[PDB]
Amino acid sequence: PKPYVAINMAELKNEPKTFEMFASVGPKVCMVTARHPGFVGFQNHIQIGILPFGNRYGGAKMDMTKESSTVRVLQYTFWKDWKDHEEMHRQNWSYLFRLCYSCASQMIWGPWEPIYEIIYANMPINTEMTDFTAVVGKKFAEGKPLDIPVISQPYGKRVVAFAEHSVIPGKEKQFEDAIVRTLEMLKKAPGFLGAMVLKEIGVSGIGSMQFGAKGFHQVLENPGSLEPDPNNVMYSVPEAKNTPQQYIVHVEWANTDALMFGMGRVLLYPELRQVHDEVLDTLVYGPYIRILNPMMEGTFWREYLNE
Amino acid sequence: PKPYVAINMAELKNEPKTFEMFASVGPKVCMVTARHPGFVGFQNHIQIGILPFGNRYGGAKMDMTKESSTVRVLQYTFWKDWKDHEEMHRQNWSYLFRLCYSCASQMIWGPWEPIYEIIYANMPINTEMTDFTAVVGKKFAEGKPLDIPVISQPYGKRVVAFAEHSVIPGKEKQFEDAIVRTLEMLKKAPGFLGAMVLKEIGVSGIGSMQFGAKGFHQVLENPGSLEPDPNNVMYSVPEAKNTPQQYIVHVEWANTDALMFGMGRVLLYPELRQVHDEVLDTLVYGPYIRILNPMMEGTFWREYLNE
Amino acid sequence: PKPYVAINMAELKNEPKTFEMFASVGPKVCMVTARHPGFVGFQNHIQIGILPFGNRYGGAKMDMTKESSTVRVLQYTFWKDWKDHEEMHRQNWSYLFRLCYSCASQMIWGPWEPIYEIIYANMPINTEMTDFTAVVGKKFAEGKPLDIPVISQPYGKRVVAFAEHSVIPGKEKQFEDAIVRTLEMLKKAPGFLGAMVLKEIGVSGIGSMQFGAKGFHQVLENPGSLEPDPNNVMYSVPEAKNTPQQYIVHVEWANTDALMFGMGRVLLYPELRQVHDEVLDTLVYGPYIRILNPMMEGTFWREYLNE
Amino acid sequence: PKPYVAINMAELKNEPKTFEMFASVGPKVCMVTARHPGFVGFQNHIQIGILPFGNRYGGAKMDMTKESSTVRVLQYTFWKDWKDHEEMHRQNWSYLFRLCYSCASQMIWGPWEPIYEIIYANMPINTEMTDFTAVVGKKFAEGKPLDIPVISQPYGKRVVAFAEHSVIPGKEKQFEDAIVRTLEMLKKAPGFLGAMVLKEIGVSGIGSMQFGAKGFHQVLENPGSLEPDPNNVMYSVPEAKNTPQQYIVHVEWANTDALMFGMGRVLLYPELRQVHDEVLDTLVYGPYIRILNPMMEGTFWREYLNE
Ligand SMILES: [Fe+3]
Ligand SMILES: [Fe+3]
Ligand SMILES: [Fe+3]
Ligand SMILES: [Fe+3]
Repeated sequence: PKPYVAINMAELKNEPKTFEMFASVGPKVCMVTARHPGFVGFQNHIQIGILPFGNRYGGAKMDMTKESSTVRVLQYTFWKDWKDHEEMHRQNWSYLFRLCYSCASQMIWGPWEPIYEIIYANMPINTEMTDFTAVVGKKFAEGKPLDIPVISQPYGKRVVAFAEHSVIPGKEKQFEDAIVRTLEMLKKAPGFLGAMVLKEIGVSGIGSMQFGAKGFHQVLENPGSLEPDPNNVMYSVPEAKNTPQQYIVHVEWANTDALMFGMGRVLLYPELRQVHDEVLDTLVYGPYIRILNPMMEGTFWREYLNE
Repeated sequence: PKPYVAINMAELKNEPKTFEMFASVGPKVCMVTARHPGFVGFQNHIQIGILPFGNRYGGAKMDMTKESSTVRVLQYTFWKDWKDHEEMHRQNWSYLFRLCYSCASQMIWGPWEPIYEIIYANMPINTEMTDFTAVVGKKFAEGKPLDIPVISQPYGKRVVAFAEHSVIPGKEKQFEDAIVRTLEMLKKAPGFLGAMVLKEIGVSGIGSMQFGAKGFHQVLENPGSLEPDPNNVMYSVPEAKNTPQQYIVHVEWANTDALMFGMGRVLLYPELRQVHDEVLDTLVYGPYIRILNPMMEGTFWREYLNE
Repeated sequence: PKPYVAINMAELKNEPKTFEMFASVGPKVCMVTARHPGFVGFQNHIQIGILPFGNRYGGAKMDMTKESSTVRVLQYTFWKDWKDHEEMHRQNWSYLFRLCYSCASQMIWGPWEPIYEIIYANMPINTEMTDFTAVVGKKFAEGKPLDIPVISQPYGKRVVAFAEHSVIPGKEKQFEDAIVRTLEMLKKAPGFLGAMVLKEIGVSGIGSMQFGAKGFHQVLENPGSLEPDPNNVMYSVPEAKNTPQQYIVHVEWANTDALMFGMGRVLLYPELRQVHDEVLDTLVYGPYIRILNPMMEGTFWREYLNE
Repeated sequence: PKPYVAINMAELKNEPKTFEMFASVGPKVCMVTARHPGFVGFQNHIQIGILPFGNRYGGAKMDMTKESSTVRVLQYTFWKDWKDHEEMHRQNWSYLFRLCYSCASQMIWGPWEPIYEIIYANMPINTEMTDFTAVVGKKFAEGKPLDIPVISQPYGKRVVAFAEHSVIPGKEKQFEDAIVRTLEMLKKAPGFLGAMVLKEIGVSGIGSMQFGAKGFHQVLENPGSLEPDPNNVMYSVPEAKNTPQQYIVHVEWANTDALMFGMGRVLLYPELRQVHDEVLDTLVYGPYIRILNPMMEGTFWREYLNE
């Protein structure tokens, strides 16, 4: 079934020490998150660049990693029910806060953790290049050759277009209808590895370290080994939902060229351009497209998805 | 009277070519904006850093200019009526678009131009250190020594704390009441040069280059000398107003030390801390504090303000 | 169905500034071209070298990119009707001229834009290495395993042999019959990714910036933002068709070795050599074979082709 | 059928001279070992690193080859009957001792050669990337598409997780039952190339150069060309079997990322974590996971296995 998605976003210094801590602390946080039975997996990204759209963002390029002073992370965790995410944070707060806090020395902005519902998904299981023979054999054995997926390689071996949109109030239905039509056509592009549309339902105050006054002082004053009061979060997830309504259009690609020209198909192929124009007409903000590397992930989230 | 404020926000490459552009094109844009009789002035900032709040943002510091790969700009323009801003953009579109487009090669994100109403202002006219003798003389001559302001030096000779907040729906009144009480007490801190609270009323689609499909294609396809259709903006300013409600608390300081310890007075002076706690209890997001240098400005906006 | 092909040809300085231009302005031109409903896609090439034919062109090699002072581009655009190309240029002239002019500082020769009909095509859809599993699955599911194509990777991941020929007047039929027989045999060579034969039908004056006196002066005098009179083209497409008749034999290969020995099969395999000799007997000029890299492309042109 | 496994373990200096003698002497030893008809193949590994488990072993990493002063080898030989291994050593003692002894100048610890029974195996034949087409063709021809394996590339083109465990006396059955359930679920992880569980049955004294007094002196005094008395081994294989019972859980993976996250599936996927917890409850020691490169191998051992 479709899980809910929490996306933890932060910006940190782009230096070895940051990546070292990703390596020590990242796995620990994931292991703690997996204590909750509603956790169905995760997909953690580093932003490697920004789509320049010709020279609309002429200062950007798809891979800015060598020049950038910062690194942005977008950590997706997948949940049977979004409430599971909220419960997991609270039940495991002692561990999670202390692990999370340890990132402090490297932090510039964040964390900020909106929660999303998936309103459309066409996402395959991941497979390594070694797996495809057995996958093919099994699907033919089952008489289901249509269920043979593209090869979407895990652990940093493909790229993601993370396309931010906000929509004019009243035009949400038009946006949703048009974007699905667009993605249904986009799947013809070479190197297309899947797409999903995430619709924001709220924000996790606890995941964003956004407390009332009491918790704020506890965070600022923390030596690293004392929890802020997790009950001092002043708002529920839905209370923080944005209007204009925000969406992420998440599309995966074999490589950055396939991403650039593939995403470009909505601009270059007249038939698809006419359809995508209906999306553009609904926007307050966007599309702004971040190029992401899905480096660390729990690929079994797609197994839950495709049940 | 209180003007409305448009704040054009963008992120560009941090290199000499960007600053050279600022120098050529910036004055031109400012001169075009001044064609409209509702324009009452401007104050343009570059972000120099981020308040680390101890080590809450341990990777940040108040001056990151030597290390940062990007530069963020926040260009305030002040208007008798916010509709004047919208009219100015449309009446001068051929000049403004072509001037603003020229920044393309350096752009990473933006432009994004929210519009604000000022709900509280305690902001003096600017004066250079050469001016104070005459100011004092004139105020005593008029029998108004209470109207002698602090010396708030123009053109990059002071600093700004730009404090972002978003508020839980239903708590806007509590936020506004408490933040005013806070700023009324904060003005006792050494080196305090004034404060104002900006409340978002919407976003200028035209100023943010956010059009429907037609204009989007015109922007992407532009050689630099052809206007997108300014009538292709699909939303009015108020239609883009965010909920949760966004505010900027803008506070000016003699220098970054006065800023750090002065803003810190809300955390360190028990009496003020109790008051500021009432602000904290209302937040969905923030406070996140950007440190800005007001480099280029039309100081007469404060003359309009203090009429 | 078979589209018509316009091929815009130019020679430019081989330096970073040229490639930077390609990156900014290229996408813009492609997006403008896609405004016309007769546009079915594009395939843009840089020449990387020349086939030396042993030492017939002993000064050449298949990859001369490191040593060459110039770069030649051959930009294919595909059209339902060749008249669509002509209409598109005129309907979008203000954008296209200003975009294309911007390449001026780098130009040495061109542009020159002949138009071709496709008289033979055996060209597959492009696929990335990630796609083949799903392609295979779908073709078997449909009971069409014969329709499984070779893997022709898009975006610079294969090479093109661009073979120029001109034919003795009266021998066009002999050339066309023989070249088709040749290509039907050539498809047996390892790494063969497809072939088509293009027959010139004329030249686009407007695409070649070839005007009467009025437009010539407008071009030479242009500051970059004023269109030459697009009605000042003095000849129709067919009026410029060359005699001796010109053809391009366009053959795609997995890599430059497969190209060299594959194209070489017409010289080394006695059975095929005898057939290809019939082609050779008809020539005024050629074969001269340019080695091209198809870097930027709208792969959906092959979807139109293979309908 | 399932062969028995002897694993010869040693630690040597990490320098070119060591690898040079691997190259000269290794093939010779294998050729001698292959004189015995019970020999069914071999798989020789170098340890490249250690799984850090987050920062549990924070000084380790999966590839420590550039920094390590030593190299550990784990040489698996496979036998129809473990007694065949013992007979082979004795029948070929003059060759084997003199060959093995030549490694002396590089040795730091070892050799030590435990013997194992295989209690669970899910291990495919190896294939190179060139082989898969014919394997697929043959399996479909035989009507056995289920028997198409993953591509497990030989000769250092995949990696091994070598997971050491010792079990609380009395909990062997619980361990064995739970580990099999774990591995049956683990096979779903991307890049999984197979797994087996080895249960120690004893230690080869002769393979470990562990003699009584007489042989010990002969080893220490050896010029290199005189055999110690092979009849001076004072214990039989089973007499050296350890309690707590030792197991190796041997799991093969496409690459070190697939290994890290795949092995990690037992910690990150709640369903599998619950199962693997039953393994963890039985342990005296472990899991300690060595990362191995299977460099030199006789792949036909898997042909014997899968008969
Ligand atoms: Fe979270
Ligand atoms: Fe504006
Ligand atoms: Fe053209
Ligand atoms: Fe042995």
